Amino acid sequence: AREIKDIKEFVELARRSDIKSAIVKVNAKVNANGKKFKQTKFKVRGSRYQYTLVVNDASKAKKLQQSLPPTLKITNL
Amino acid sequence: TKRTKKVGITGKFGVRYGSSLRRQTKKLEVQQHAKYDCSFCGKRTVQRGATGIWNCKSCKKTVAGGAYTVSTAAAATVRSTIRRLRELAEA
Amino acid sequence: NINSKLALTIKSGKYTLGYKSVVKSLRTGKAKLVIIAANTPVLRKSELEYYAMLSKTPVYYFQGGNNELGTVCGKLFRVGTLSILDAGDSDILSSI
Amino acid sequence: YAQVSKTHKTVQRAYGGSRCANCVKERIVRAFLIEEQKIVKRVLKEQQDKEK
Amino acid sequence: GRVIRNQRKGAGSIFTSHTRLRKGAAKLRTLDYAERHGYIRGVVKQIIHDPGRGAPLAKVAFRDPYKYKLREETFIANEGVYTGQFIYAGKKASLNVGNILPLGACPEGTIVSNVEEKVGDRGALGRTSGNYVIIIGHNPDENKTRVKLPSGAKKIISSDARGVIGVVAGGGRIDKPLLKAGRAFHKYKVKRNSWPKTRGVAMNPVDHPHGGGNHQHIGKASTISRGAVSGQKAGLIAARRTGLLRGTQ
RNA sequence: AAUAGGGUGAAGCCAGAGGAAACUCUGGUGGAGGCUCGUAGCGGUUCUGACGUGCAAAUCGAUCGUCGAAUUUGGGUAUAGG
RNA sequence: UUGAUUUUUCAGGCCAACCAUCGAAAGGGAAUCCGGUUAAAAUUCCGGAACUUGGAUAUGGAUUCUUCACGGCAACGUAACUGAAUGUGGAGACGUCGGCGUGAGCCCUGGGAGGAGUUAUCUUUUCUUCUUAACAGCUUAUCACCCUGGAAUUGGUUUAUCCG
RNA sequence: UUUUUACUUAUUCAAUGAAGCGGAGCUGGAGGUCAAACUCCACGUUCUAGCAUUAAGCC
Ligand SMILES: [Zn+2]
Repeated sequence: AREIKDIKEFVELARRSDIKSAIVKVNAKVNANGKKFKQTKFKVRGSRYQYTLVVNDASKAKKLQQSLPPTLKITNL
Repeated sequence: TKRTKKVGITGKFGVRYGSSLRRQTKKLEVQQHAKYDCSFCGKRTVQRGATGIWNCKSCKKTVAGGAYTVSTAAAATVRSTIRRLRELAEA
Repeated sequence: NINSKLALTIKSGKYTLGYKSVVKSLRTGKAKLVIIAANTPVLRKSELEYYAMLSKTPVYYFQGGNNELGTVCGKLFRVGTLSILDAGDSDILSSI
Repeated sequence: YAQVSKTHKTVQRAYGGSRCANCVKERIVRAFLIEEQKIVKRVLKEQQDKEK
Repeated sequence: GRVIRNQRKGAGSIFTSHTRLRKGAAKLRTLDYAERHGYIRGVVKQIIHDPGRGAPLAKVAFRDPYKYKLREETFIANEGVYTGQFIYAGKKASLNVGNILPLGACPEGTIVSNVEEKVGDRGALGRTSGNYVIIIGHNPDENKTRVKLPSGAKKIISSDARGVIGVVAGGGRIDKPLLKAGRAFHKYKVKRNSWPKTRGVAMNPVDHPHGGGNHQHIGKASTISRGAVSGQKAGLIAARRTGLLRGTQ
């Protein structure tokens, strides 16, 4: 499994022709220097690797989710 | 302090094998564990590997020597004998 | 005799001890003489005298090793080669 | 080693993944100095091939 | 009686030499055109320990005169030979320690080792540590050279036979006592199965001609004829004399 | 492939003390040895113990030897009846 | 081994020291892990996540008008970044012991969040859960090496005195 | 018939991936040259742990 850091690279990767499905995982975390925040992991399943993008911003996650290709099957966990 | 009066390196053998054999061992075993001056780099870093093999830690030169000394007296004589006979042939 | 001349240069004149200092002094043209110990490796020796050929510097071949070359210079360490920058009260340059 | 890229198995120099830096340096200097002396021994030989 | 321990060694079942750790056969180069007419130069790469041998071996790399290839030779290291030394072999090689020269090219008194009995056999005489061959004289009309072997024997060899200048390295090995049965065990662990030795006088009459008796004793003269047969040659075979050697021989 | 834990304390090295020199003494450090006490292990001393139609065609118990090497051991392999 | 030839013919170019074969389920050796599952199988099944070897093969990137890339004084760095015959090396690949150092697992222990036990008395108590695989990326080291500089009032330095 | 030593092809020993053998001739260094150039020797590698392979050149 490979982690993706660049959000722009992730959207270009999610529209690759071999991408079967996607996973949106929500983790209720806390930074211990504040209070609860909602982390989101976007996971793209390619032929060889699963690619994960960690989005700690609860608003950038929602914008990113609607920026994925509409054809991908998305599982919400 | 001085730990042993006379056995020295052969004190590892205890009381065994006979005193004459242990003092005969001591002479040649001090020589084989000594550090010798390197004729190549000038440092005193030459130690024995196996018999006849003497390596320098510094310059990594290996020279063929004696069983327990870097040079035997017989080899030193041959070195001068060969040197002398070489001069006459080459004038 | 040259040992006495070399000892005087160390006492009164200018010099560098060591291979790296000698090569720098040949590059800068500050060397008057290069002295090489007998047990110096030939590759290092044949390179020092190539530097001296380019630099037009005489080379003196010491007869002893780097242990004996060091003690002539009054040092408690080994000197494989040295360069004379300024022969002072001595006359080593006129004899070599 | 068969399944890794070439930059992992070599160094960008002569004898890169085979010899160390100091051993390559000694080869270069030895090659230059010895071949320079080969010319000197040749011209000197030609000096003794016309007067002796 | 029974087949005695002398005779069981020829079958060579458990009496072959332990040769796993040996570093190759020590030989001179094959006598070729370069050695017959000029000299060839090699460089000492290694000086190594050969298990079962007192003398260290030298690995010397030569160029092949006819194809692009390196040839590694296994020489017996003479004392004073060092790694990186240039070794010269041939008729025109100079008289320096480690060089391989024909016997006729060496003046009288030259100390030489790994000498060829016959031209091209690649070394037979004076190969053990501390040993050497002295050149006594030459007979140029017959192309022969007189040498003295480590045993004190005088031999006449072809002047084309080769030898290596110097003394075999590793000498003085015998000066130190072994002090232990374990030291002899380790000595023969990489040579062959010849240690330890049971005395034949301590066996039974089946095992040895010396076995048996109500005291341990040989019973008959232990000097045995040269014409005796296998199973009889136990003791001093063809002994010209016996007893403590007194005076010169 | 396997081999607790201790004792002793060889070379080498550091420091101090004494001496004109040749050299000597002391305190540490170090960790040698087919060294040593002693487990596992390997062996098999004595009880001339048990048993002796046995648990066993050689075992059982205590006692004992040795226990870092000429050590112990699996597998592969070689040697075959005068 | 190539250029092939479709002419199913070839043209050649290199070499043939050595090289039948058998011989290890403890030597050498390409590549997999976790969770779950059976009455009985599991590194084999299920779920997920990887890897190696062989083959085919396109796209992107890279490179070329100074044709087969740039940077760094250097040790060397990188996403790539021609290379036949032949040759030279390296890895495979190597005893044993001693102390020292680092890591991992285990042992020990504090706080907190749970569960169980003791509770005539005492015990903020006794026991227990609090875990993280192969694999991918970045970072991380003794040793070794490079540049600078030129050292006696010798200095650095290990438990073990070696280095300049 | 016996003794000795000459030959090499039988036979025997050894080596090599059967690489340079034997004779002669080119080139120098020499003999003192007393015809006329005869005889002898050599005939590309030695401060250095580099390199040498798949012919350039001339006709
Ligand atoms: Zn050295």
